Amino acid sequence: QKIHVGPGELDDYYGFWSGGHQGEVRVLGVPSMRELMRIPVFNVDSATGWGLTNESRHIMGDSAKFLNGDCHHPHISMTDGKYDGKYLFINDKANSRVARIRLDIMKCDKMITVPNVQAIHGLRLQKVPHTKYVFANAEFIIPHPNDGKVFDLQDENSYTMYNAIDAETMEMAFQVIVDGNLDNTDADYTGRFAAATCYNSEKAFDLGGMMRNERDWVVVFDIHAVEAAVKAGDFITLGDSKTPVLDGRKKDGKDSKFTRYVPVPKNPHGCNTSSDGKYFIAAGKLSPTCSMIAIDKLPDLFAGKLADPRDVIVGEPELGLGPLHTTFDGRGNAYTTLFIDSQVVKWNMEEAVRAYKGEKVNYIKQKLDVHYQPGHLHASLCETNEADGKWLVALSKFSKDRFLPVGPLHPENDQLIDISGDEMKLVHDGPTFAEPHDCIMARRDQIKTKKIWDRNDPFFAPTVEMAKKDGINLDTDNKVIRDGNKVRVYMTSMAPAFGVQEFTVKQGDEVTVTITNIDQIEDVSYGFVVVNHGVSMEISPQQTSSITFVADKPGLHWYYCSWFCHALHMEMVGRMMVEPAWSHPQ
Amino acid sequence: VKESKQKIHVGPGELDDYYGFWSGGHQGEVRVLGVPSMRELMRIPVFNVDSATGWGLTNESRHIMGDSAKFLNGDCHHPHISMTDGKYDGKYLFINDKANSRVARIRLDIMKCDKMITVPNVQAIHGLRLQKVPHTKYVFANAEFIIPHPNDGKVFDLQDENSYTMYNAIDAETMEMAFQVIVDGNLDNTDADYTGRFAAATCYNSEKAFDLGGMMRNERDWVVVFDIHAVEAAVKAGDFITLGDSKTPVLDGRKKDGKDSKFTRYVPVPKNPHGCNTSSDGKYFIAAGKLSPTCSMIAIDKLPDLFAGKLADPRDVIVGEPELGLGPLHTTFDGRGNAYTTLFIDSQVVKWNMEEAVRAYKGEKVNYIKQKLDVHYQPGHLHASLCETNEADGKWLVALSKFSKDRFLPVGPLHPENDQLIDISGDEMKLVHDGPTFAEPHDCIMARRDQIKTKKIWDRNDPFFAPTVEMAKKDGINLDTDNKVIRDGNKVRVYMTSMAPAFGVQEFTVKQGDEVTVTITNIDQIEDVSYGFVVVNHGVSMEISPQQTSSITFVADKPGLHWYYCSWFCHALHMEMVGRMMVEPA
Ligand code: CUZ
Ligand code: CUZ
Ligand code: CUA
Ligand code: CUA
Ligand SMILES: [Ca+2]
Ligand SMILES: [Ca+2]
Ligand SMILES: [Cl-]
Ligand SMILES: [Cl-]
Ligand SMILES: [Cl-]
Ligand SMILES: [K+]
Ligand SMILES: [K+]
Ligand code: NA
Ligand code: NA
Repeated sequence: QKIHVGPGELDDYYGFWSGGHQGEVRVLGVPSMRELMRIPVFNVDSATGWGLTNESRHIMGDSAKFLNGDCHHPHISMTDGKYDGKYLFINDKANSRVARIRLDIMKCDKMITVPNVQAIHGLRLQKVPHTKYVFANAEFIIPHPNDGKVFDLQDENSYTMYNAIDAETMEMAFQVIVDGNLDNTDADYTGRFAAATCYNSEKAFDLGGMMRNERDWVVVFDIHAVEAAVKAGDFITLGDSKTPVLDGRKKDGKDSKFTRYVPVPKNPHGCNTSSDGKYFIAAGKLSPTCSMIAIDKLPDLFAGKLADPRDVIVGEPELGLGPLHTTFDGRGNAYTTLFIDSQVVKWNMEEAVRAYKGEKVNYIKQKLDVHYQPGHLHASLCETNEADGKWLVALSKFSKDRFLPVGPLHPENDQLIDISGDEMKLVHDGPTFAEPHDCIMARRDQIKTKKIWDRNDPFFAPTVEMAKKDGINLDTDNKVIRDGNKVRVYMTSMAPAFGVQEFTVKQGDEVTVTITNIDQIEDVSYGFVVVNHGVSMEISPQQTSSITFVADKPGLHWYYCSWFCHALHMEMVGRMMVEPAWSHPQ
Repeated sequence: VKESKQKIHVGPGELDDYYGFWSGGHQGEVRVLGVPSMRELMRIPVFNVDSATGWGLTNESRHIMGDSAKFLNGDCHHPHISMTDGKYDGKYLFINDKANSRVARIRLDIMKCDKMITVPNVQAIHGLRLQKVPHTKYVFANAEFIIPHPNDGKVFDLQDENSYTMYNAIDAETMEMAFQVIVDGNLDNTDADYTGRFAAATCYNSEKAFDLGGMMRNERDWVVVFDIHAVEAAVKAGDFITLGDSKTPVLDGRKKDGKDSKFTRYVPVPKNPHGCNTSSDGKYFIAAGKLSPTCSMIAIDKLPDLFAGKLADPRDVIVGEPELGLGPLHTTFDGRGNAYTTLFIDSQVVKWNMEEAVRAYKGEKVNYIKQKLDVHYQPGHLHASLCETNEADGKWLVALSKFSKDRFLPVGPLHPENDQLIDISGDEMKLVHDGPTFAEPHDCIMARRDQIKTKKIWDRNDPFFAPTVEMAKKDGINLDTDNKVIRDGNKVRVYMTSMAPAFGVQEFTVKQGDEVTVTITNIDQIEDVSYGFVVVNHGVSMEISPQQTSSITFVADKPGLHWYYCSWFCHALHMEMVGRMMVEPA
């Protein structure tokens, strides 16, 4: 298996890295591990103008006021248990959002603030029959309502909820109140069941209390029961949100019909569905084990045919210190990160199941040292029934001496490991910024991207509607529209000239500049920057972009094209002239 | 015969040989790479807002940024490392912001931006380079765009006698303005000699036009040479004016009715010249011809005669004008007597011998061109290791090309730049690595591993957060031990230590509308154990590395219980390293 990609060779897989608390998504080439693109999501990107342009702020909605995010879990939409390459979704733990990236244009095209929750952490996608729902965990217990009258996590109205977002429309589908809290989550290969780990069964706020119980649980959701109750109208709503809310809590030891709670030690973390669909596998973290939930025993569990919820556990292998996450090679082996032991341990799932029944068998196959303290890990296509067992990425949290010193703040170390053979082989150390937690890989042939924007793309359709209200045809017009103290400039662009090279406004006017790149040549992107006004954005071929700013400074103010586009790039400029307020009324 | 056969692979547990400091381009940051692996080791926020570390949100960063903290964007091009005696001394990195007219300084011991200045009375800081000898006393910065003085909206004519741009000198150590020199025309790139007396800058708009054709009209623009000693003499003697409300000494470097200033000479050079590069032997300022398929070589040792009036014609300091190819933009040096120039149109790097080009200029029939190497595609800057020092070592060359086209996996309409590593250690340039990068780094700079010395943990007296230490002192707080909430009207100042896995203050209560400052001191002494702080749904995020104090201010505008958490995976109990802010209503 080739590990080095030379000049003119292409990578075999795409990798989509979370940006961690930096807030973007990063597109890597695998196995070269080089970053091919950055996709801004919750960060403000000076380069493309994401967070500054009207198109991006419209997508972000009211949350456009935040300049930060904290993202952990990117996942690719699926059809029948295989990636279909349409969308990537990812969480924001810092401001409680889910974002959708359209994989044809590699941009964030939708974003939602999950109502009535704090901190979206775990996120995974329904597999079968396709990604109808995005499942998302709200991690922190809060009062409901959270109006500052009650603060006690022990109140009967303090809780967190499990969230289902409609993948296609990116609106809330439903929420399920749970006991405890929620950490990570995954879904089965039938569409009936999802599952989530919980570490705060104690509903405590301090360290000791959160560690009190020897077992917390994996909570299992019967999605068929939730849907049926939603169609029957058997639900409530919270606050101002119309989102159907179902109660998945136990009431006096009686299970709800939407959930079952399977006791699992201890403050368990990762929750990973095996690629053969047999198991939800929960990483024990404080317990040196993983717990294997047999998915084909879940119907019986939900029909009362099992005396004890532990009866769906068919394995609990002892692996090592600090198990956090598990992935799959498609050959019947599972790979689990041991954070404290700083290793990846490869183990055979059916043999672990044998050992649970007593048939003493050594299910552990290999322990590979990693550098150092691994969190998530990801084997190529591991979330699909096409898991190909070629590559494994272990994403470690301390790099220490593995890279040149760069000051007190160190990079992370995401290590590429060959798993095509029987022995795991460490091949490459990839330093990364801001702590990617998880990543997802896809074959090169599973992703199909556009090289030119479509002119009706919804990303900027609101801007086209604006232009229409002004009588503008964006493909041809270079016009300055005046409207009271608003000025709407529309121009085309074709290197090395802006279609409008100067315009005049009044001091204090609110200026919107809308630019359509009418070039057809791939890779010929233009930019637009207004000097000393904090204005910057990208316009790629056939895209329309716009940005609004206040002309608060009189005098002559240059704008220029930021994207090197032509030998005469330095000369693709224009001038905004701002007439002073003392020469205009008031 | 010596062949180019340097190793390019840096396997797990091996370390790179050189640091690379990349401009972040339109994205606004500085990036630290390892060479020859070309992996990004660290991101240093400068003009961007970084969600991960909180640069742009924290009080320490907004203090350094000053009033320009209101801007969320920057546009970088030219990173340069301070020198002593014509060799890198590893103290500081400087870089420009073309979008909002700033210069920033990065301290290479902590790899943080520690000072920032908005250059007064100019628009668009583009070209930037450092004094070399006797050390980097001055940062030289080009303001690209001609503007009226005053720019108060009375006069817009760029042909007005008070419309001009200025060459800028910043005190490298204080990061205060040293002086400004008014020039004719505009300014593109700049470099400095090896004595400290001279600096030079290309100018592409000798015609002071606003339109593309207008600024290409002159057969020749020029490189303007500055007699820095003479400027210093005038400043020391008080022979200067000031502009507007800036106390910066302003000297007039324009021609006056054909009469030369004492501070400048204009050397005619074809045509819209771009790069301005000092050869590592100190003999030449080399201007890349852009529209002219040439470079022009100015003999620095003829400049004293030029300013003394001994030379008949300013063209007499031109000692070579080799013809290289279409679209010369920039030049670098191997320390062996060869120059290497990017050919933007021909899409090549051309290697040529400077002394042979000088002899050809006299009429000798000698081919100074050694090799043309195809690059992919349209190169702008290029950089050979240690090229800006008298230690130029002739080992590595990076060419930073603006169109990557098919050299990487497609990632949608926006493509990465292609920064290509080229082995120049031998007689033949050899292309060895294609490096995709985001947002158009324009230029980069390499330093030997042993030229950079970094801190492993913060010093408690570090100037970076000295203002915060001063605030704490006013509140009577010992930041190394104290965990306290100070109430001051509707202001609340929380001070806490932190030690994984617990915040030193795990809950506090405020009134709705209070302005909350949270100051956190990481008292861990273990390298790499960084902590974070995020307030859920409040747009609040920051890094606290070992022995650092960081602080951030936000208004508690939402009643209820609001969780905060450590964003930096730091401990097996990371998930449980949390606290609660309780906000009382009404
Ligand atoms: Cu957010 S947690 Cu193991 Cu996923 Cu990193
Ligand atoms: Cu700003 S220009 Cu050839 Cu330096 Cu990139
Ligand atoms: Cu348009 Cu560069
Ligand atoms: Cu503190 Cu993770
Ligand atoms: Ca627990
Ligand atoms: Ca010109
Ligand atoms: Cl997981
Ligand atoms: Cl240059
Ligand atoms: Cl040579
Ligand atoms: K880390
Ligand atoms: K580009
Ligand atoms: Na939305
Ligand atoms: Na300053």
